[PDB]
Amino acid sequence: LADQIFAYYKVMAGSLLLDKRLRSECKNQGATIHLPPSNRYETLLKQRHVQLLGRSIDLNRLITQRVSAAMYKSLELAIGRFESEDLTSIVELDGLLEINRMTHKLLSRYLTLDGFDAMFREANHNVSAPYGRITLHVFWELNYDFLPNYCYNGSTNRFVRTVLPFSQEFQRDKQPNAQPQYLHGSKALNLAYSSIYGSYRNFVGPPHFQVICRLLGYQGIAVVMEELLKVVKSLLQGTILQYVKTLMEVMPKICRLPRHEYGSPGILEFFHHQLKDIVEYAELKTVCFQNLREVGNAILFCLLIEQSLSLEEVCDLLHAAPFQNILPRVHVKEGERLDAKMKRLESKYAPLHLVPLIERLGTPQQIAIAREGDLLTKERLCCGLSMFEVILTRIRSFLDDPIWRGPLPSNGVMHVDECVEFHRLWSAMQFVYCIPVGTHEFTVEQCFGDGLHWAGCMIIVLLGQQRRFAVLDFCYHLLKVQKHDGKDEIIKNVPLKKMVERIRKFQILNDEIITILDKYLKVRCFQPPIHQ
Amino acid sequence: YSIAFPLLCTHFMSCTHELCPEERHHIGDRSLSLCNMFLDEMAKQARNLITDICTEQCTLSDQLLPKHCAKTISQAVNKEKPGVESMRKNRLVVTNLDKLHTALSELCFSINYVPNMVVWEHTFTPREYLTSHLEIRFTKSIVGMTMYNQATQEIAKPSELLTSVRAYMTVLQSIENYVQIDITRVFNNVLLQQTQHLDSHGEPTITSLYTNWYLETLLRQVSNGHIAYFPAMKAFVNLPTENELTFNAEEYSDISEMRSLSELLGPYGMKFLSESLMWHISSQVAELKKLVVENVDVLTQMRTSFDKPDQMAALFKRLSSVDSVLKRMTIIGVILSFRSLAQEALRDVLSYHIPFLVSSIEDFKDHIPRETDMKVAMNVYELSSAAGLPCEIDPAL
Repeated sequence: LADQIFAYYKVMAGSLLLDKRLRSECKNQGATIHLPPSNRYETLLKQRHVQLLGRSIDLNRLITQRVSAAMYKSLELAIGRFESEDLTSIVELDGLLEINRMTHKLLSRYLTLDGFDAMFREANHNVSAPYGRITLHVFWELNYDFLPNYCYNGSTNRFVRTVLPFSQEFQRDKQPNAQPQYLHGSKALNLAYSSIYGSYRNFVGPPHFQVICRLLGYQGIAVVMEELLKVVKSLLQGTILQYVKTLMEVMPKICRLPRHEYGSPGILEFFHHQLKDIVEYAELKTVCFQNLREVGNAILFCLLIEQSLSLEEVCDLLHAAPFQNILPRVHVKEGERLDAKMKRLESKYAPLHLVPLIERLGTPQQIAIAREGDLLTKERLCCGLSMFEVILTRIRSFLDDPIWRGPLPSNGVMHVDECVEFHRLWSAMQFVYCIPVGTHEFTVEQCFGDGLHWAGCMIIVLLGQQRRFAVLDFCYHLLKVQKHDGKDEIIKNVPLKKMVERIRKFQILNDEIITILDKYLKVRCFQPPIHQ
Repeated sequence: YSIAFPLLCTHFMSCTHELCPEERHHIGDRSLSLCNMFLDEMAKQARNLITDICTEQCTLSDQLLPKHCAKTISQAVNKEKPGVESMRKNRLVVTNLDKLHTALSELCFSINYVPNMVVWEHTFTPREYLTSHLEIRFTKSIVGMTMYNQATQEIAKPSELLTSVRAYMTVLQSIENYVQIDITRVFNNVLLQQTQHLDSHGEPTITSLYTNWYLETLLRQVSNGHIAYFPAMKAFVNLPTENELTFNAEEYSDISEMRSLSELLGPYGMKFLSESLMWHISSQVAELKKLVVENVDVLTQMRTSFDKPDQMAALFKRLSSVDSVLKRMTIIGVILSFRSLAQEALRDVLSYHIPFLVSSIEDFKDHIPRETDMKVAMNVYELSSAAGLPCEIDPAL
C-alpha cells in the first residue's frame, strides 16, 4: 500500500508540473503521454482504527514511515545523479527538486512529515556542516572541467565547449540507478523531462548561474569565490610566472617601432625577425594560453554570478514592498495633491504592514523575531554593495614579483624601447595568434575564446600599463601604417590584409575589456634645469 | 567621441564682448538647447540598441522552451540546436549581436566619459538622460509584449512574458557593467508601477489587462459551459466540442502559469484580482436574495417541516427559480476556485522569496487566541490572505 501510494502521488506531481503545450504537440504527432488513472487512497490514509485480533493498529504511522524513507531515498538519488554529471545538470536537479517538494506537499495533506528543507539539508549533508554536497561538486567541476574546457562569448554571454580537450582526468562517480518512481515518476515522464532539459547541455548561461545562486545561497558563493582566488594565486605565482620569466629571456632587449617610410610590408618582416623565438615556441599555445584561459574564465564567472545574484536579489525585494510600506509613485492629475493621495494609499495598505500589527498585540518574542527578519530582508547586497572590486584588488596583491613591472626606467619617466614589461610580451602574444592559421588547425577563439584576452587585459590594468600598451603595440603600429599606405603582399606566407582586420577586431575587444575593467576600478613632479 | 559636441557648447560664451551685452542672452540660450538635444539623441540611440539586443536575447531564450522538443519525444517513442550560434570559427564573420554590442559599448563609453559638465552655469548629467529613456522604453515594451488585442480577446501567456522580462533585466545588468548607473532602482520603479492598476502616466498596466482577460474570457466561457474546472489537474480544460475556442484554458490556469502571474504581479495584483472576483460574487449573491425573498413564506413553512415528507412533496412544487440558484452558485464556486489556485500559487512563490516574513505570519495566525475579538481576527486574515495563506474566512468576501 505504501509503495503504490508513493508512486501514484509522485507521478501525479510530475504530470501536473509538466508543460501542456508539449503534451498537446506530442498528442498531435502521435506520441501522447497517457495520464495516470485516479485512485481512492484518501479513506485508507485517514484510517486509525484497524481492529485485528483485538488490537488497534495505526495504519497512518506505518505509511508515514515508509513514505519518509522513500522521500529521503529520492532526495539522495537526485543529489547523487547530479554529482555524476557535468555542471549542466543543475536545471535537471532544480526540476527534480521541485517535483519532490510538490510530492511532499501533496502527501502532507493527509500525513505528517518533516519539512522539505530539513530533508533536503539531511540529504545534502548541510545540517551539521557549513557546506553541502552541491557546492562541493560545483567547485570540483569548476576546477576540473568547466574552466579548462569552455570558451566564452561576450556577444551572447554564453559558454560553449571547446575542441581538442587538454584534460580528461575528471573520472566522475558512477551514476545511481533505481526504480523509475524515485526519479520523475513513471518511465514515460522520465523521457519527456530528459528531452526538455537536453537543450541546456550544450551551453552554460544566465539560467545556470541564477539556479546556482538560489541553491548555494551566500555561503556557497563566498567559499567558491575564495577557492577561485586561491586557484588564481597558484596559477599566477607558479606555472604562469615561470613561463613569462622564460619568455622574457627570448624577447629582444630593445625594440623600436619602425618609421612609416619603411611601409606596412617591410614593418611585418622586421617584427617576424625580431620575435621569431616566440613564434617558434610551441608550448605557448598549449600551456600558457590554457592557464590564462583558466584565470580569465574564473573572473568572468565571478562577474556573471554577481550579476545574477543582484538580479535575483532585486526580484526578491520587489515582493516584500507591500509589507515594508514601500509604495510606488501613484498618478496625480489636476484637482488633487500628492500628499493627500499618498496618505490615503498608505492607509489603505496599513493592515499589510507587519511590525506595528505584531507590536500592538503579540508576544515579545514574536516582536523580536519579526524585527530581526524585517532587518535582514530589507538590508541586502544590491543596495550599494559590490565585490568585483575586492576580487581585482586581491589579484593585484598576488602579483608581487618584479618581473611584472621590471627595473626603473633610465630616462627617469617611462620605458619606451625596452621590453622588460609584461605588456611588451602580451603584444608579442597578440602578434603570434593574430597570424592566419591553416585549414587543418584551429584558432584561438575556437579553443580559448575571450578568456585569454580577459586575463591579459586584467594583468595589464592591475599593473597600470594599459595606456603604455595602447601607445606601444606592434600590431597597432602595423595597422596604422597599413591604413596610411594601403598595400597588400604575402610576407613569409602571412597575408598582410587579413592580418590587419584581425588586429582591428582584437583591438576592439581589448578596448572594451580595458574600459570595463577601468570602470570597475574607478603625482610625480620633475625639476627644471639649473644654470651651470 | 560624440561627447565632444556638448563639450564644445561650453565655449559658446567665449565670443561675447562686454560692449555688445544684448547678444549674450540669445547665444547663452542657444548653448543650453543644443546640449540637451545631443544628450537626448545619444540616449535615444542607446535605448534603440538596447531594444534590438533584448529582442535577440528573447529570441534565443524562446528556443529553450519545452514546446520545441515534441519532435524528439515522438521520434524516440515511435522508434540548429542551442549553443551553435555562440561558436566562433573565425572573427572575420560579424553577426548582428556583436555589431550591436560593439556600438552600444562605444556609445556607453562616451556617455560615461564626463560625470558632469557646466554650460552657462547649468550642470548637465548625461547618464540621467539614458536612465529616464530606459525606464520609459522598458515600461512600454512590457505593456507591448502582453500582445493584448481587445478585438480578438488574445493575450500572451505569463510564462513567456516572465522569460522576456528576465532577458530584459539580464541585458540591462550587462549595461551596468559599462555605465555607473544603478539598475536595481529602475527595476523597482517600473515593476512596482506595473503592479498597480494604473501607472503614473495613467495608462493600462499588466495587472489590469490580465484581470480583464480572465474575467471576460475564461470565467465567462466556463459559465457558458465550454470549460470546466479540473481538480486533478488544478486547471481549466476545454471540453470536447464541435467548435473549439481559439485559446486553451489549460495554458493559462496551470500551476506554472499562475506562479508566473504571481511573480509578475505580486501581492498587490492578486489582491486587486481578488477584490474584482469578490465584487462579481456580491452581484450574484444580491441577485439570489431576490429569489430567496420572493419565496420567503414557502421557505419558512418548509423549514419547520423537515420531518414531514408528505408536505415537502407539495411545498417543493410551489417553488420558483430552482435552476437559477444552482447555476449562480456554480458560478460563485468557479470564481472562488480560481482565487484558491491564485492564493496557492502566491504562497508557493512567496515561500522561497521571503521565508522570514511568511514564517512570522504563519506563527502569528496559527497561535492567535480564539477568545480575541472579530476585528483583530479580520485584520490577521486580511494580512494572511495577502500572503496567500488559506484562511477559513475570506475578509474580501
